[PDB]
Amino acid sequence: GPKANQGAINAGLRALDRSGKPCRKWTRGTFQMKSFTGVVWEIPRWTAPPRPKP
Amino acid sequence: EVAALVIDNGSGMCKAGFAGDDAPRAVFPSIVGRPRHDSYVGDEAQSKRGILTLRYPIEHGVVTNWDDMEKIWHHTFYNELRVAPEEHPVLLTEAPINPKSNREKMTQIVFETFNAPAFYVSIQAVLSLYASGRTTGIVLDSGDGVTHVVPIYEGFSLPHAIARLDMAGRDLTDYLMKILAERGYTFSTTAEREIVRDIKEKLCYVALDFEQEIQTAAQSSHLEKSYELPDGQVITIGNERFRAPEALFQPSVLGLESGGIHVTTFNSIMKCDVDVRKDLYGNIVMSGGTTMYPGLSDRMQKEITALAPSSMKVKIIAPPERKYSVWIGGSILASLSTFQQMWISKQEYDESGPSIVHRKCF
Amino acid sequence: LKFQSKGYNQIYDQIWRDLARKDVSKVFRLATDSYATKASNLKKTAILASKEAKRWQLRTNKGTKDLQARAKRVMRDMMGFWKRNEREERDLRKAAE
Amino acid sequence: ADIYGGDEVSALVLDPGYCNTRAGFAGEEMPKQVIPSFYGHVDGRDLFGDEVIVPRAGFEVRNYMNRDSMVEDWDAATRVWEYLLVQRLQPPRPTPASKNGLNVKPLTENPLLMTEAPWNTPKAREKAIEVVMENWGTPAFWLSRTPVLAAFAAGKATALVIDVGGANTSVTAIHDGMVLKRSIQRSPAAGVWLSGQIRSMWKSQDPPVNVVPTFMVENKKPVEAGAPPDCRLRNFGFPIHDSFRAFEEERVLTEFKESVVEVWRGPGKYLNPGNEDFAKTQPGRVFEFPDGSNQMWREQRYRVAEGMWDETAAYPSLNPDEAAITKAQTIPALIKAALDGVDVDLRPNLLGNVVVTGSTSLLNGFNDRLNHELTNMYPGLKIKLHAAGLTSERRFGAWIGGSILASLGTFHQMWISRKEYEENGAGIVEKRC
Amino acid sequence: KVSERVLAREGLERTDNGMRQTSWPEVQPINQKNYYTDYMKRDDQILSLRLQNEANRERLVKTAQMDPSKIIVIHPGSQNLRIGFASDALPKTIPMVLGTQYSQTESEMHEALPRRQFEGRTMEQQYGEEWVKKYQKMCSDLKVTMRANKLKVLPNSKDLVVNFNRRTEPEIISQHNDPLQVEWTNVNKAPEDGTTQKVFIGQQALRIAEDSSPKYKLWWPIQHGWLNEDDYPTRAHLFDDLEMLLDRALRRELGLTKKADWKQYSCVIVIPDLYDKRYVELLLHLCIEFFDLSRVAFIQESMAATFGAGYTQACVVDVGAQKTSISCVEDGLVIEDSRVNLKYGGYDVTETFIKMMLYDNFPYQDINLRRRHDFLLAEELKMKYCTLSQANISVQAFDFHLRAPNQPTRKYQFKFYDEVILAPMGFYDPSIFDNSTKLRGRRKLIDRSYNAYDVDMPDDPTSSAQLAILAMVQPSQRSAKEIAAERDAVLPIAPLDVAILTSIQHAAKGDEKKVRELVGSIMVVGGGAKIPHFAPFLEEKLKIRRPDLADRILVSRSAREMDEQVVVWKGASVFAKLSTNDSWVTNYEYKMLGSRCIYMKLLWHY
DNA sequence: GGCACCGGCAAGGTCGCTGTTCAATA
DNA sequence: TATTGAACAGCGACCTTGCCGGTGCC
Ligand SMILES: Nc1ncnc2c1ncn2[C@@H]1O[C@H](COP(=O)(O)OP(=O)(O)OP(=O)(O)O)[C@@H](O)[C@H]1O
Ligand SMILES: Nc1ncnc2c1ncn2[C@@H]1O[C@H](COP(=O)(O)OP(=O)(O)OP(=O)(O)O)[C@@H](O)[C@H]1O
Ligand SMILES: Nc1ncnc2c1ncn2[C@@H]1O[C@H](COP(=O)(O)OP(=O)(O)OP(=O)(O)O)[C@@H](O)[C@H]1O
Ligand SMILES: [Mg+2]
Ligand SMILES: [Mg+2]
Ligand SMILES: [Mg+2]
Repeated sequence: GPKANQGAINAGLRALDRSGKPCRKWTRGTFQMKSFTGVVWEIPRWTAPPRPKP
Repeated sequence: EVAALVIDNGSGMCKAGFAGDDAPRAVFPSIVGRPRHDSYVGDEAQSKRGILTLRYPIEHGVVTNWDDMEKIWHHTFYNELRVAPEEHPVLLTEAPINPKSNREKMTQIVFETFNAPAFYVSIQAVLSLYASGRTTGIVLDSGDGVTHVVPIYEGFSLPHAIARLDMAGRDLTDYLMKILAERGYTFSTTAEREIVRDIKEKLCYVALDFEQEIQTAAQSSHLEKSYELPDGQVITIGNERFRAPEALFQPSVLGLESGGIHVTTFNSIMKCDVDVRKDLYGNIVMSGGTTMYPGLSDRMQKEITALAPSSMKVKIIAPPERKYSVWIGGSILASLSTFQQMWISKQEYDESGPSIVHRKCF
Repeated sequence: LKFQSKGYNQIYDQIWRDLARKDVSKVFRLATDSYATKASNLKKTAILASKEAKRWQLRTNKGTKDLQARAKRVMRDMMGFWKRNEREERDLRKAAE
Repeated sequence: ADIYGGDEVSALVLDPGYCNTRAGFAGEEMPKQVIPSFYGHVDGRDLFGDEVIVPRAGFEVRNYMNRDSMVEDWDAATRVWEYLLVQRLQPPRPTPASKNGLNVKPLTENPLLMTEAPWNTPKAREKAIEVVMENWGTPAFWLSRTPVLAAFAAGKATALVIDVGGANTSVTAIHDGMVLKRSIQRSPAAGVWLSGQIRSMWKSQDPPVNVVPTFMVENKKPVEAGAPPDCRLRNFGFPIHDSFRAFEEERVLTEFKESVVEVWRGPGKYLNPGNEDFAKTQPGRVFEFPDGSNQMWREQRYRVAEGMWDETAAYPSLNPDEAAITKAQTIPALIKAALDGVDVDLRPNLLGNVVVTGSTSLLNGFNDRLNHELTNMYPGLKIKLHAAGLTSERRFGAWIGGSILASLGTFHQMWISRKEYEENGAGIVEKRC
Repeated sequence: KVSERVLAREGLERTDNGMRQTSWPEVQPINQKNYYTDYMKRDDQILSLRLQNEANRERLVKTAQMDPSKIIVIHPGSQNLRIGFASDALPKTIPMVLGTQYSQTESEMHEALPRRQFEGRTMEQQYGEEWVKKYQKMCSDLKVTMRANKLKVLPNSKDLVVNFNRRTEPEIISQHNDPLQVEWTNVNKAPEDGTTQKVFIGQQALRIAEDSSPKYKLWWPIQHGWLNEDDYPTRAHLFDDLEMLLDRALRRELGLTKKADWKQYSCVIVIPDLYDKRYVELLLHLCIEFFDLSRVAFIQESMAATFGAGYTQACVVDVGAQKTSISCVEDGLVIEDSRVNLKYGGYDVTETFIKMMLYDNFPYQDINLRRRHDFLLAEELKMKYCTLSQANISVQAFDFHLRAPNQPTRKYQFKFYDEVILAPMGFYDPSIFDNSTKLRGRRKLIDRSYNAYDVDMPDDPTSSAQLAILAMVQPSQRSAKEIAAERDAVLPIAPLDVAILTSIQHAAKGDEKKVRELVGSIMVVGGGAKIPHFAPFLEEKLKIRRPDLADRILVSRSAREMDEQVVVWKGASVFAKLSTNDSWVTNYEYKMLGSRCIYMKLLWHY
């Protein structure tokens, strides 16, 4: 049947992390932007904690 | 392997079901009840209203309280559909020109709260067009809380041309309470308002010629339908039947400055590129619960023909399923093989945060 | 005094020169191609989805044979109903006034 | 870092103009919201949007822009830009729970880029930032001239922009993304003037042609070319204001412009001896008024447009106090004077990169005639005409340029910071050109 | 000359802000080669079928361990509605008319029927030249036929009748000498059957007097087998009338007086073989939105006729009041291309019978079938005397009583001779029927049905046999909309014999064996067929048209000793009761998907 | 020489159309 | 024993893409 078909067509379905771990969590944080005259100002920006690897 | 879930959430009734099916499994009021001095959703919240304050988390088509909205999705997956979202991709519908920030917040919630593996946000008017079987047209979409007119050409909606008539199915219920109070009844409390909503759905209709109707209503016996309340008392309603829907065509009748749905349609077509207009007149599509009154198709055919040039051919498309067209179109879209290339995967969300919805759900 | 030194003129000018010659140029190509792609995706998708929406109404050989079978099922059931009601001698009417 | 997502900077981009005002976010091919600059006024409150302009007792139609394409009504400007940038593009606050019938500063995250006409004066520029920094709590601000953004919307760093707007026709040379000041040339011979030509021409056919705007007809029946109209009119319990009828007639004039009027594109001016005589012999164009009244138009369809190319052709102004257009206000004179504002070595480069903009440039034949006139007045040079836009939809050119500008990474160093403003106040004349 | 160290000390420094070169969206193309779709691929996914699987499974569980008294069977009609429970022997029959207060009666709004120019050049203009010549030729043909059939004819006959009729003059009796006492409806009296509005239906509507203190008008929502748009100001008013009539039939004939209880009942609705899809989708909506019945099911009149009979295969000729229809049924379907639908029936025989006698100086020249007592008189006279039996014809004398409202009863003697056979015989030359206004208003309020996705394509049924009969009246690149509009402009009319053979040839589709089975299987139904010797006469007319079939032709009236009016109803009741019928649209389906679920559920291609 | 528009072509699977064979009914 | 509901096998029509190529800009 078509949903079982291997190769390129179903590359999305086989990639699903069904019943997997929690995704990382996002918070509205703040980023510092600098003008060409050196002045600093703040924009709200999405942020999340890093993803380490030993 | 399991199908994606399709969620069509609105100002009145939320609808939910499986991609591929031709109708939703769950249809329930978008009401959240809280104890005033635990929480409850849908018919359960209406059944025990005495110990609760009720709110709607969606107002004029747009989510306005997220803490309450998340209780509706929780109820939808675990109490209505009986499925765990972490097994399924999700399709959410979205109002025409709702704010950017809302797309980010609904994205945030279905990943971080419900762990769904992949998801997509979709413009309600475009889905309702797919469900009518065409690529190009203008959708008059009219729900409980808002009415929109949306031109779409080759499957792309035209944001600059969208015109929002901010009056809809609740206003026509309130207006019908008001004019029934003038006939000597009384319907002031919520327990009566839910009766008056049912009275629209059974008895109201759109006049073909309002002047002829409101003149001949003086003599007509046939017009005066009777209806039995829960208390067994019988009301009778007469010219109230068509005066209530007429407010779509004359928003002065319920006291606001706006064009009626025929004029807002016409104006929205006329804001489009000159070459496209001939195609839009040939493809006027009706969507949403408020478009369900008998006669509305005909009055829209007439009223837009009166505004358009004599050389145009004007066509109203109003398919029988139109109350759920927005959900049906989502079912179609989520059940094509190509949907797999469209959706945001949880792996993209992890990489990109909620802003990914601006890149992919274009 | 601010915003009038020869250096301020130079930096402002240089920013806008690079911005116009390099960045505007690349982003215009990307914007136009991106739009073309987006419009194509939506055209394709609208075509598939609109076909599917109508597909249920198209007649088929298989659907026609199933429907002929349902009609024949009911027709034999009706004949069996008349076998039973004949073999048990169904009566009907009295018309006194 | 790796703590941030796909998010960068969500600029708002705002483009006021005499006929229409445009707003939306950067990084999109079109503005989300476009409304008539003509606001409504009733019972002491202002009303916005083409869905709201409707017949009511005492309804008066007003515009916050003057025909210099500049703001002349900053109080109304404030309310119109609050309606766009706040009420239609931000999350709504919810109703109180008691009111719903069940129970018995705004812009702090979006910088604003705003569009000015190129002759907009220092005091008007100052008041634009003063309004913004007081009213909405915006983080940072930028103001830029329509010619620059039209050039960016065609992908050109150096260009000659011809910009045939509503209240004004403009020509300007853009080089390395900045306007060459000496080159700026401006003229009334534009979309609004062209409506005056059309009205004059209608009031001077053999039977006079009367325009009755869409709202005054309830119902109509089709009738033959040149026949008397067949319709029945609305009647109102109040006087319709002259201002309202004048705005609701403008839609009918816009249909005639977009679908009947044609620039004479042929060899030489329309009044040259053979051209006018030939034009009367051609197949015409059909048109209908909201009245149902129908007619075929032949030689007039050229003459209403021809006036902006040759002043000799123009009909008498229907307003008797309006000044008639001079030679120096015709499109060829503007172009010739504009280029004579610029160094001779730079002219071939500009002429190779002509960018056309504004809805009056969408007249049938306008690009043809502009190509011919440029050819005959600058022989021996390559002429090439570009539209401003990412799409066939060419109406929003100067907005689109802002949406591209506000999306470039190198641009964000430019915004005048809330802090940078509150320390200085008059920074915007200097830290912007 | 420029330098970075000066700019650093001035506080000027060009900066990327850590941003990407551009934040314009970059879009990847979708790939569609060999795409597939899961939309409505399985019965599990289609709501109408999901619900049926659940219902079947529940009934199997109930077997491991529905009631006909809760099923209502409705069959609408241009004069009569049959309604009853599926439990029952027989339906109750009531006239499908609704009576209400109004400013003017039927009689006061229109010209008299049968149509006459009361001012004009003698009888020839008064009745119309062609009509009078038709009548003359038919009379001659009958005399020739009787003589050829070796039966007596008096050389003069009309002159014995006409001179009696025009000289008789009526007699008045009722104050003193005992008549049948008619009883006019007491319109002032309140309804007892559970409602406030003083509307009337059925026989109690027809017996409202022409003058009463509140003035009353009668409305018929069905005529000639279709929705009666000619008589109605607006669509909404017509839907409200059909709803009021059926509502009052449930309360007044079935006795289902409490509106709350109706949600327990289910409904079988019979429809014609060539339905208007707007009429089907109206009847579904009445039964589910207004009456809120639990389930609705449909069956075609000819399909149902065979279920009443217990026939596997038949040709069903259905002679109504105003419609006549023919189709062939085999293997559990009406054969889609066989369907024929002619716009005449037993009412036209009544009008024509009155009009023929009027021309022959019938005493009551003031008669006008829009007046209620006149209509009832004309129908009674029709049913008493109209006769296709050729042998019993003679000069005969009879009498009738005009019990007009609030006037002493007038008695008329009269004579007839051949009006009694020539008016019925109009089925074999329909040019004598007053077909002049049947087509008036036929798209006035309700449009032709179009496909829901492609609104320039008609979706009403079509049949080769019907188009063959249109071509027979009016010999017949444009759009399907324009072609349908041209066909709509011709009234379908043909001789009855020719219509049958035309139906059967398209049924067989060029196969003499299929013809030779169907032609031996003619089944006649419908009230218009109840005229004496109708079936033998129809057989004889086919035999003398097709010698190649003449020994095999067999025409049977009714089935299994039923009355010809009820066979269709009985059939629809058997379809209700039998176990295998999954054809029901449930209330929950129609609330969800409207008329879309009919296409999923019927036992034919809708 | 890189990259692009436009075109004819070879090719992949899903889908409906055609057909054989089987277990089961009565 | 004739007929049925169903699983299974086989084939062509169809839409869509990548490929090789002519012609062209830069
Ligand atoms: N048959 C009917 N006739 C008239 N009105 C109806 C009918 N059925 C439903 N409605 C009305 O439709 C409205 C609900 O429409 P819908 O479900 O489309 O609301 P919604 O989608 O939640 O609204 P929105 O999309 O605006 O948020 C209600 O006012 C309801 O009373
Ligand atoms: N399709 C069209 N063809 C020609 N003219 C048009 C068309 N559509 C609109 N117009 C006219 O062109 C003008 C449109 O406004 P436009 O965007 O060109 O100017 P603007 O930028 O709003 O005003 P400003 O003159 O201040 O720049 C109006 O005068 C309008 O009547
Ligand atoms: N005993 C009878 N003998 C002869 N004709 C009769 C008799 N009883 C009724 N009729 C005639 O039969 C006609 C047909 O009645 P029937 O109920 O079959 O028509 P209908 O189904 O109500 O209407 P339609 O024409 O739409 O089918 C009546 O209109 C009447 O003229
Ligand atoms: Mg909705
Ligand atoms: Mg402008
Ligand atoms: Mg009948």
